[PDB]
Amino acid sequence: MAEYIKYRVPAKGVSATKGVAELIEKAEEEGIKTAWHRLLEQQPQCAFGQLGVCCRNCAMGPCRIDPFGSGPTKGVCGAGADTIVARNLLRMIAAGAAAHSDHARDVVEVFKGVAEGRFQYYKLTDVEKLKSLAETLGISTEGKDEHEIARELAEVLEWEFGKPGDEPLRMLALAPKKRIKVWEKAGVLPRAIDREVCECMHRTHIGVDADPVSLLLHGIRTSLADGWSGSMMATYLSDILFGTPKPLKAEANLGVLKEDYVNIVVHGHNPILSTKIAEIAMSEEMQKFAKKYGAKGVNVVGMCCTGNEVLMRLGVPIAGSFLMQELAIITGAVEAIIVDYQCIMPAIVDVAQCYHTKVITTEPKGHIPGAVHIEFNAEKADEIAKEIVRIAIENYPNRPRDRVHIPKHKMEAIAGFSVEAIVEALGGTLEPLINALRDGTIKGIVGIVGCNNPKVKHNYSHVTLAKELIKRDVLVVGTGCWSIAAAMEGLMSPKAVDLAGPGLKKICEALNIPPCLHMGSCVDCSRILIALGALADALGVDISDLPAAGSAPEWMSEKAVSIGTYFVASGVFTHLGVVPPVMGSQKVAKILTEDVEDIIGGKFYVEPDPVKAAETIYNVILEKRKKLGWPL
Amino acid sequence: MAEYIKYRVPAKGVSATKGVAELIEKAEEEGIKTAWHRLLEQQPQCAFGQLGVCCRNCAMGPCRIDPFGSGPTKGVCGAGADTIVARNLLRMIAAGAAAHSDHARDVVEVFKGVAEGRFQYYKLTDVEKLKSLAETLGISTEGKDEHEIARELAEVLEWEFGKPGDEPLRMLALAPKKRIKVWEKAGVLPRAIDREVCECMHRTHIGVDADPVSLLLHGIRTSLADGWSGSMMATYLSDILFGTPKPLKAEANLGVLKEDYVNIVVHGHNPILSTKIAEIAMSEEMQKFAKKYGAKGVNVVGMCCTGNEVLMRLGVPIAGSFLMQELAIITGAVEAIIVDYQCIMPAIVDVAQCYHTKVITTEPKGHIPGAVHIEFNAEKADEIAKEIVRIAIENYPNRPRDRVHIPKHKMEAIAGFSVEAIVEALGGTLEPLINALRDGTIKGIVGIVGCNNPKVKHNYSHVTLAKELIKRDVLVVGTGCWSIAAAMEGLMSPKAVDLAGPGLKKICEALNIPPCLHMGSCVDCSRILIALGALADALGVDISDLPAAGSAPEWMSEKAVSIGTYFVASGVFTHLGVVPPVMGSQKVAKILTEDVEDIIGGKFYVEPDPVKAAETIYNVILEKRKKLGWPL
Ligand code: SF4
Ligand code: SF4
Ligand code: FES
Ligand code: FES
Repeated sequence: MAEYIKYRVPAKGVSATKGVAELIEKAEEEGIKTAWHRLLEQQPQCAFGQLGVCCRNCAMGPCRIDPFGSGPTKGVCGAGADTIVARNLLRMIAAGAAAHSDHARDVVEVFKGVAEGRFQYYKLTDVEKLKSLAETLGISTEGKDEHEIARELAEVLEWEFGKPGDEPLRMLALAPKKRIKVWEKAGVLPRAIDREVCECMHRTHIGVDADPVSLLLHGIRTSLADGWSGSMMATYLSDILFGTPKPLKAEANLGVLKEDYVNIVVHGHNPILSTKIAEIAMSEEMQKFAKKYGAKGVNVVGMCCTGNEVLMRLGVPIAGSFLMQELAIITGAVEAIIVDYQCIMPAIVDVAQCYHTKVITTEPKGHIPGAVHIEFNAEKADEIAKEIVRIAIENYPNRPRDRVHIPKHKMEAIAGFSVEAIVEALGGTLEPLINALRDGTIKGIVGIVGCNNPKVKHNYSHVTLAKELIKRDVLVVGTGCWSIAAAMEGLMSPKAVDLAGPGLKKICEALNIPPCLHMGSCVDCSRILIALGALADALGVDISDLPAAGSAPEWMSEKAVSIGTYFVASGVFTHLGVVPPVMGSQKVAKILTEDVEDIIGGKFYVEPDPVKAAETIYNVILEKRKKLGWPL
Repeated sequence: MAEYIKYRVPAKGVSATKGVAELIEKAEEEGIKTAWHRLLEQQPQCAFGQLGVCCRNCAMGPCRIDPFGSGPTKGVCGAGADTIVARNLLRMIAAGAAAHSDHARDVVEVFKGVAEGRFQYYKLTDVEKLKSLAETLGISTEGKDEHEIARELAEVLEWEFGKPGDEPLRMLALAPKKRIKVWEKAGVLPRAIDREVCECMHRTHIGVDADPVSLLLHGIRTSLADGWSGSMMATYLSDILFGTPKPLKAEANLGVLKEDYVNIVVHGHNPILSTKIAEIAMSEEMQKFAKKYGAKGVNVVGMCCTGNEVLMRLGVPIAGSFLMQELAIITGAVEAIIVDYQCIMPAIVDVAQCYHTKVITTEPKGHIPGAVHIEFNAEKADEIAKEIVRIAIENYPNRPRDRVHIPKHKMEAIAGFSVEAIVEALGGTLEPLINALRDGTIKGIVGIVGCNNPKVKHNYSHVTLAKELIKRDVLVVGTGCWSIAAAMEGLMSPKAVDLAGPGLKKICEALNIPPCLHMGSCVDCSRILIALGALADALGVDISDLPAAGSAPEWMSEKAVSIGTYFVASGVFTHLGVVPPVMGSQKVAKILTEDVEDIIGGKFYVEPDPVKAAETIYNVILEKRKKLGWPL
């Protein structure tokens, strides 16, 4: 059962959100390893892999390149350090784009089934978004039923994954003509998403593409296939199926788990499952079932991006971010955690085996040995959701109440700020915020996104960067676990305006919004690309000229690499708070942080310090203001 | 210029083909590093990577799993050794399938351009193959022009890469119904190739698929998308465009390079380029151009799989296999080496910079820094080929004749044994070879394929396994660098029958074929799958019941991993002569070499010794004979 913890985690400085330390210590006293303990067990981590100068692409390896110059400078094949670093980064981009593309593909399948009248458990709820998106891609809407429009749109979207021509992706019709011309001159226009992923897997194959420039340019093309198509399709279809998010209020942090209620966690990414689970479990049938089993009711909380989806659409309380999933089971009050795929730590099974908690996997692509697999499908969605919630409610009597410790800490957060909601907040036009940017009332906008990584202090960089930006009158928007961190800290509560500078304070009180805008999940970074795209278009300007920046302060996933790359390729200066494994090559490092600005108009900037990164981002914003002839 | 060689390669036992030792020593005395020297510089290679128990799939890594049990047993995410090994192998399968799929995609593009009447430099030469393949996939041929049939076929083939349904790949119509039912029960039927590659990249993403069984089953599905579709399309369309190979004779080994002729090497994989280069350079215009430049003419030789393509179709002499590419430049007589993609050592540029040799890259996916890029396209194919051959001929005067050493060693080889050619050799029916298998005149058939790897003796396992099999009356067929090795040794010369056993000797003299059948390039392993598929179907039998085996004695590429996996999945016992990086996990090792036989009917078997592997393969063949009620 219990395990010997070899190295203990100094808990008082491990995290920036209240409750994480208590639960790490509870795990220690129970002998349960978390991600921090295993990170400590991994150290020292291999320097060659950390710098990206180790390749395992063929059986003649593994090969190490010594950047000291002490030992070997070339692999068995002859690959230098530049080639190996660029290829490994290309495969990271491929994997992130692939994750987002499979997400989009599942939502496309459900949307097409609804267009044909097959999945009657799912609606076309935003017919306006459907018609406008169909018109944007060249589909006439008038004279047609909603479902026929949806059928034609679905046919085009299905084809985004594998169309055979060298014509650009259809969804690129959402990108401004300036970005279009930039990508055309650079030759990075994506053609079909799965083809881009497969071509990266081919280029990195031994003896194919050894040039860092071409490798990274195709990485740019693949990231664009992700952001402006795959993730974009995911967001647009999730809005069409479950509603475009509008501003609402909810609760954040692990204080949302209840003592006298069945606690059901929804963890993962695809809302096709989580929306059904939440609606079924907060239905009154399951409420009285839980009362029959000795509870006051059923409380469903969310974690990570599927939690963000249910938070933005239904107001479901979000319990925590990435590195907190384990900790949620260590509260001792989780009857069941329902997962689909992406960023589901396998360790959550181990942890769950020291309690009563059931780890329910539901998707054929997300298997974890030891879990209980109840496969979800669209046609019998409500029945599977009922069965799952029933299993959780029936496990409720097994909760070891003697080992329950839920941290009190709970925070209010205003979420649901899609681009449509933001434009509605401005009176239906972009003009007031544009005037605020031109005056200097708002210096700029910064999108903060990304994961958690135990190599940096938990959620510290997220919140510190957000604070330092909003205090300098910079409107902060963001997605993902950054948004979970900001919500748990209080940066999205109605009083968060207190920490903003004078101009941001005045405008947030003039529009009744917080100074930090939760724009949704990791695929909802596409929303950011729309927002900037609108701004740049309203000002007769490219995205690269906007006084704006992006940041991933604590990233860890290959999805984050794809997101940062397509931010750069979209022309936004993009900061990384975790050092990508590229420092083993000077050429690749300067391409990433320098040479690529001339090509597409954005670039990377590595800085693990949140305050330093805030100063650099603010200086870049001031530079873009000076280039725009604006006041500073 | 020259380099200090830190460790010298014992050349007298380095290889099994004559001439390799002399050229390794010439490289040493010139200070030019080959793959062997850099392999020596890499040792000791990291044990964790060698056993597959090191993962770099996220920024929380790199993570090592200690199979000793000394240190950490789980990664930061919680992934055990089984998960990490299975995921890394899945990405190898993804990369190999992707390489073969991009190859097929380029040939599909050219074939579709010819169907529309656009690339008039390319013909429909095998209209019979075109019509039969179109009928096999449900396209009626009668009443239609050749080009219209080709258009409909191309539409179906284009869709193999990205069709949106969960329906199986169309090309699976070439697989027997028994394999169909096996794959259906296992649930590994491939749907769309690029989707399979992208789904592997998604499953191996952090926190998605952690179960080794599901990971490896999707690897099986992806390998099937490669072998029975992508590689199959590549082979079928290459035959339709450039002719189905028929038996012919040619020369092998580095003795085919001439002293008084311009020497042009074609290296790579896609014949769209190499056929044009060979035809243009052996045209009389370039012959008199080379005479004007002081040479007797132009001699074009091939290396690796594109060399195998031009060898099977035109009789172009093949100069060597994988590990010999560098050595070909060290002869000092190569005016130009023309490469497209796949297994092009970047080091060949370095080596070429110590001579006059020009490394010409021609494909947008195959860039090598320092090379000269003359991009090839179908519409201006003949003009680009003329320009390239002219550059080689004009470089001829720069050959340092003082530093020229071409090994005399040259061997005759009978190549061009496609399935059609083999059936034509048997009188148009499969009955004589089936009778020979039933009698015991031929014990079985074994396909030998794969790469070269300097960790094992060069070409030694290829030739030794082929010899040990044919001496026990086992018909040896094979592709790729195994076929180059067999051709250079003499196992495909008319006298090779001398080394065969009595039954194989009698039947090869009765049909005037060698005991070793060159069936083409790495994609032409699809031919093998057809052959077995025919045999199994003629006997009313599954492929798994045939007295047959496959082997990759010296593999190194991820393409080889995909090929071996889809051989296994096709039901053939498949031997590996190089240990895959899986031994860090007992569960994955037993799935690969044991548990998977119950699922699909084949399995892996690791044995780096060629004689041991020959005995095991022969015993498995005898087992399959006993199960068939045949004599032993
Ligand atoms: S691709 Fe080259 S550098 Fe990478 S492992 Fe293979 S031989 Fe070594
Ligand atoms: S996926 Fe897991 S095992 Fe692999 S590097 Fe990431 S944290 Fe370590
Ligand atoms: S030697 Fe450490 S990542 Fe390969
Ligand atoms: S530690 Fe050697 S392959 Fe990663």
